[PDB]
Amino acid sequence: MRSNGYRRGTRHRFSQAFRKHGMPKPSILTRVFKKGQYVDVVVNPAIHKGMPHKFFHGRTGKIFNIDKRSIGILMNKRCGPRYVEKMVIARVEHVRPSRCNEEYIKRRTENDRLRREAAARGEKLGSLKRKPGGPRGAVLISTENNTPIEIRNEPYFEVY
Amino acid sequence: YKEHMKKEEDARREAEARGAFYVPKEPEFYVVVRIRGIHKVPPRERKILELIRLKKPNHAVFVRNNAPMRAMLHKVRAYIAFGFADIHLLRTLVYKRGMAKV
Amino acid sequence: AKRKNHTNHNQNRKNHRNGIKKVKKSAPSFRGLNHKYLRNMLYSRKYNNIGRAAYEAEHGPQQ
Amino acid sequence: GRRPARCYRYCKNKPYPKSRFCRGVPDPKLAIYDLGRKRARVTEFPLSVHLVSNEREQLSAEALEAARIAANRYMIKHAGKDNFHMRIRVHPLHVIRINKMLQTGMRGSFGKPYGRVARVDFGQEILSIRTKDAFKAVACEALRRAKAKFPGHQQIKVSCAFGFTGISREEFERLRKEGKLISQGSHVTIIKEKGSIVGYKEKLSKAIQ
Amino acid sequence: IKEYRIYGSKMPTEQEVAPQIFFHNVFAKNEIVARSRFNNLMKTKYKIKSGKIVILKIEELVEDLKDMKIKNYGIQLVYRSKKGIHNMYKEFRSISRCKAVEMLFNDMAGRHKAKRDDIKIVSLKELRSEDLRRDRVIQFTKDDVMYPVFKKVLNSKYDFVLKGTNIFN
RNA sequence: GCGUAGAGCAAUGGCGCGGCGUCCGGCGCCGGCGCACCCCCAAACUGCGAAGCGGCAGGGCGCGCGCAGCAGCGUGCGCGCGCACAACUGCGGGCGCCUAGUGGGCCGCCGCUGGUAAGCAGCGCCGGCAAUGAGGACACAACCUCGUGCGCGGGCAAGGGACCCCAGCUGCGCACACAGACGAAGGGCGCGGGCGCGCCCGCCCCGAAAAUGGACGGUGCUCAGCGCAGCCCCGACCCCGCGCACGCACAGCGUGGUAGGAGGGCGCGCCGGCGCCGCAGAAGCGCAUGCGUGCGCAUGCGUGGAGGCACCCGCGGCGCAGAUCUUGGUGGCAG
Ligand SMILES: [Mg+2]
Ligand SMILES: [Mg+2]
Ligand SMILES: [Mg+2]
Ligand SMILES: [Mg+2]
Ligand SMILES: [Mg+2]
Ligand SMILES: [Mg+2]
Ligand SMILES: [Mg+2]
Ligand SMILES: [Mg+2]
Ligand SMILES: [Mg+2]
Ligand SMILES: [Mg+2]
Ligand SMILES: [Mg+2]
Ligand SMILES: [Mg+2]
Ligand SMILES: [Mg+2]
Ligand SMILES: [Mg+2]
Ligand SMILES: [Mg+2]
Ligand SMILES: [Mg+2]
Ligand SMILES: [Mg+2]
Ligand SMILES: [Mg+2]
Ligand SMILES: [Mg+2]
Ligand SMILES: [Mg+2]
Repeated sequence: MRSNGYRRGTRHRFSQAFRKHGMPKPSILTRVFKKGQYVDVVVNPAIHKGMPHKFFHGRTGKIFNIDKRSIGILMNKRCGPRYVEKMVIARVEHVRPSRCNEEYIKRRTENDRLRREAAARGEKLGSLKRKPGGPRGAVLISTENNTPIEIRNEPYFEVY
Repeated sequence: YKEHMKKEEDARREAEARGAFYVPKEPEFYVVVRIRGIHKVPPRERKILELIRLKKPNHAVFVRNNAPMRAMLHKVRAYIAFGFADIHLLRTLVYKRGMAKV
Repeated sequence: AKRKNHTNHNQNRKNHRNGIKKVKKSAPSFRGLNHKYLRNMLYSRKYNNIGRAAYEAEHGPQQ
Repeated sequence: GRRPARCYRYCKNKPYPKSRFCRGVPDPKLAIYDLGRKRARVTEFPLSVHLVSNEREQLSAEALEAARIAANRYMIKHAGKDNFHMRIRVHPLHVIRINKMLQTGMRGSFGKPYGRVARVDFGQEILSIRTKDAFKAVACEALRRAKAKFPGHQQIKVSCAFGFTGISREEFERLRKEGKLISQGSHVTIIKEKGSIVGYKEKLSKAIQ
Repeated sequence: IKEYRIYGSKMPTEQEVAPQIFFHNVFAKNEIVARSRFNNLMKTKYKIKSGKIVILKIEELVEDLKDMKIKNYGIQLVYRSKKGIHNMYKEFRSISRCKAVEMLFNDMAGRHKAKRDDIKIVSLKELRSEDLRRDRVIQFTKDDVMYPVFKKVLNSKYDFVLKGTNIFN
C-alpha cells in the first residue's frame, strides 16, 4: 500500500552509520575491478548518482560490464517460480569488492600449486577435500592439580 | 571389534588408576529414528528428513557424525530420536532388518 | 461487495511446485557491454590470426 | 460517561503517546507525581516501600489520581504531612482511543484520543513512599488503600534500598560515613576516583556528612 | 528414580588443555535427564553451554541395603509453583536416598501439585533422630511404636461372593 | 545485507520532581532561566542490537603464444600446452509445446493492525480444510494422531483402561462443596503443607443471578474428584510382514481425492465386412443362476411369434435421478 518510488522505505537502508557520514574517501578509487569478479552492492547514500535499486543493497553479483564511472552487475531476482537475471548498473561508490569467494580463491591457488608441484615430481595427490568437523576426540583430563568441583542447586533467595 | 573395545576399556581403567578421566572418541555415526509422522512438517524440516532418508515414521537410518550432520539433526530434533549405537546395535540393525539399494 | 484485498498465502507453495528455476544458461551476449570495449573486442576477433596490417594489405582499407 | 476500565485494561496496542501525530488529547487528571515533603533531604527518609504491579496492563490516569489521593490522605492523617515523601512512578503517557462512530459503525474506525493510561509491566513499581522507620505500618497501609483503586494484582514491597536512591541501606550508610555521597535531593551521587583531583577535592567539599 | 553423579567439564582445546572438572549429584529418572540437569547448571552457574561440554563420567550412586534399616532424611528443596519459586524443607524416613526423594516427589505432588521437573533439590542429608525438625517423622523414631490397621483390604480379586466368605481378613 | 525483540535516553521529540547557582525578576523567600544528576517514555526516536533471515562462494586453474582501432603500458578476446575434480547429505536433471480449472476462500499456530469486543474486520509466515477419508475427541470442515488399493497377521499412535465401551492393577498423598463440571477484583480461626501473629503454596469455600426439564456424553461416582509413582493393558486404513489387484522404465516401488486433464474399456442406433443363429422359436420381457473391481456380459426357465447375434471397421441426434425438465401413465392424500 506504500508508495512505489525508487527509494521507498529506505530510511534505515540508505542511511549513514553513526559518526561515519561524509563523502567517500579517495582510496576507493584505487580498487581494481575485473569482469567476472563478484562485488557486494552496498549503497553509499552520500553519492546520489548511479544509485542502484534498494532491492540490490544486500545482494552480491558478478560483474559483466565495466564502464567509465560505473559497473554492470548480474543479480538474480525471484519472479514467482523463476530466478530472473537483472542487470544492475551501479557506480563504484555503491559497490565493494566481495569477499564471498575469498577463502575459496586462497584455497584454490594453493591447492592448484600443490597439484602442479606434485605432478612435476611425478607424484599425484588424490583428494584435497575440506574435511568437516568429525566426532569429538577422546579426552584425558587428569585430576592432578584440578580437583572436581561440586555444583549444587542453591536455595532461591530474592533481593529487594 | 572385541580388540577395539578391549583397548578402550583398558584405556579407561588405566586413566582411573591415576586420577584422570577418559571418555573415548564418540562414534563415527548417529542412529536416527523418525518418531513423528509425515503431517504438518514445515518445509525446512521436511527437506532435512528427506536428506536423512527418513520418509515415514518408525524408519531408521545411520547418519555420519559430522559437524554439518549434527546441525541437520538438531533442526529436526522435534521429529526424530537419535543417539549413539554401539557395535551390537549396529549389527542387530543390519543383520535383522538390512536391505540393499541396488 | 467488500471482500478480501490481498494475501500471499499458498504463493510460496505454488512457487516451489515447479521449483524456483534458475536463470537459463545461454550464449554470452553483447547486451549491456561498453560500446568502445565491444567495438575493440570485435576488431581483435576480426584480425585474430592475421594481423590488421596484413589484413588491410589483402583487403585494402577495411573501413 | 467514561467507559469501564475493563475496555482499556491490557497493553493491546503499540505505545501511542501525545506527539505531533496524535494531538488533541486532553490533559490527564493525574496532576501531581510528588507528595508529602518533597524538599526533604536524602538522609531524612531511610525507609522505602513500593506498590509494585503484578500485571501487564494499563493503569488509567483516573485510577492513578484516585490511588494518589487515597494514599496521600492516609499518610497525612497517620504519618503526618512532614513525615513522608510519596512519588508516583508511572506516568500516563499512552493515549487510548475511542471509536464513537449518522452511526458509521466500523467504517473509518481509527479512534480519537479518549484518555491517557500508564503502561506497567510485571515487577514495575507504581508508587513509592519514603519515610522514617516508625511509619512502616502506616505506609504499608496507605499503599494497600492505593491498590484498591488499581486493576488486577499489586504487591507491597519493603525495599532494602535507602529511600529513593538505588543504594541499599547498609551500603548507603557506609558511603555516607566515607564522605562518598553528594546529595541531589531525592537521590544521590557516589564520589569516585575518576575526576581531576582538584575537582575530586571539590567533590569531597560538597559531600553529605 | 535414581541418583546420578555426573562429571563434566569444558571440552579441552589447545588454549585450555585441562579445564576445571565439575560434578553434580542429580536425582533423575534416567541419565538423559541427568545430563540435562547438568547442562543447565553449567549454563547458568558458569557460562559453559552444552555444545562445549564433555560429560566425563556418569555413575549410578546406589546404596548398599545389606541389613535394610530405615534412616531419616532431611531434604532441602526448591520447587516452582505456577505462581512463583519457593524454598521448602521436608523430612522423610525411608530405605535409601533414592527412595526418600521418591517420597518427596509423591508428597510435593500430593500436597502442592509440584511435578517432578518443577522441583530442584538443594541437599539431602541423612539425619539422626535428634536432629529431625518435623514432629510427625519424630513419632516414628521412637522405639516400640505400634498402631493397628483400620483400612479394609481384600484378600483376593472378587466380583461376587457369598456372604459368609471372609474377604478382609 | 537487515535495524525487529531487547536495550538506551546519548542526538530528535516528549514527562516529572528535587538538587545546585559570584544568572534574572519580584518581595531570606518565591518565580523564571541555566547546569549537573535523575525520573517516566516513543509505531511515524536511535551511540547499541539479537533470535532469526537474505545474497553470494565452495571450481576450473597454471603457463605460453597470437590479436585489438581499447589502453598506456594494461584489459579483454582468440589459440595451444600442462595440471586437475574441488565441504556434508540426498538425488537423475534441464528445457520446450498445447490446454484445463481457478482468480468469493476459510481455519489453526506463531507474529501483528483496526476495534470495548466479536464465531468481527484486515495482514505476515507455515500448516490445514476446501479436495483428507480413518482413529481419538459425546456428536463436531479445520483440533490431536495420522494419512488413506483389497485382505490377513503382528506392533503401536493420539487417546484411554468403574459400567455404557475395547482395556487396571499395585502403592503414596490431598479435598467434602448437589464439588470436581465457565469465571474477576475482593475475601474465608475451612483443611493440608511451608516460611518468618504475618506471609507463601495446594485443595475447598464466598463473591457466583434466567427464563421448556437436563446434561463431567450418560449412568453415576466422595480412592470414577484433585496429584504422583511403578508395572501392565486397550486402541487407526499409521508402522511392520505377507498375499492379491492396478500403475510404473516392473529381482522392486507406489496406491486419498473436488474443480480439472489423460488413458483403456463397457453400452446404444446405423455402415462396410467377416463368422454365425432362428417357427425344432428371433428380438423384447419376467424370474433365477453364473461371470465381472466396475461399466456390464452369458446362460436356464417362463412368455413371446420374426427376426437377431458376435467381432473388426466406419458414421453418430450414442448412455440420465435431478433441469419449479418435457410428454404420458399412476399413487398417497381419500371413500
Ligand atoms: Mg541529478
Ligand atoms: Mg455498562
Ligand atoms: Mg490493536
Ligand atoms: Mg523501534
Ligand atoms: Mg522496544
Ligand atoms: Mg470471519
Ligand atoms: Mg487428515
Ligand atoms: Mg475426522
Ligand atoms: Mg470420530
Ligand atoms: Mg497391544
Ligand atoms: Mg470394559
Ligand atoms: Mg500404509
Ligand atoms: Mg487414486
Ligand atoms: Mg472428477
Ligand atoms: Mg444390437
Ligand atoms: Mg453386446
Ligand atoms: Mg441427444
Ligand atoms: Mg427419469
Ligand atoms: Mg446429476
Ligand atoms: Mg391423484
